[PDB]
Amino acid sequence: SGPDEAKIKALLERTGYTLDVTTGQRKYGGPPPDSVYSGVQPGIGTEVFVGKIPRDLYEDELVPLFEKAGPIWDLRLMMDPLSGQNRGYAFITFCGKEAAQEAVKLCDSYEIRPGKHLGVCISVANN
Repeated sequence: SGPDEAKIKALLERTGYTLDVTTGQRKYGGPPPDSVYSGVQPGIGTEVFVGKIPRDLYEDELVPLFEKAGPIWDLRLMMDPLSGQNRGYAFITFCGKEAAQEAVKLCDSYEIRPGKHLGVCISVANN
């Protein structure tokens, strides 16, 4: 297990996004390169929750899929600091509401690995 360093490296060389690893989290972009998006942090309705991510799957797989909805502002893959695998979920901020809704339409139930379907929804606050 663990992310494939070569695959991650080629991803960042292709897209130019930053990738910052902290305890419990991998943050892709946030902000993206301003060539992708200049502007204030995207607001309400622009973030999706992505669940049921296979625990050994990392950004080299997630980013090309969700880029099909639109340009990514940030991707935060939550990590288990004890196992060094991801926690099974991530938050993805897009640059607009329309792209976030497109991520739900395209990627909710997407079979990213055999037998493993993602759950995707607009991330909203509780009450």
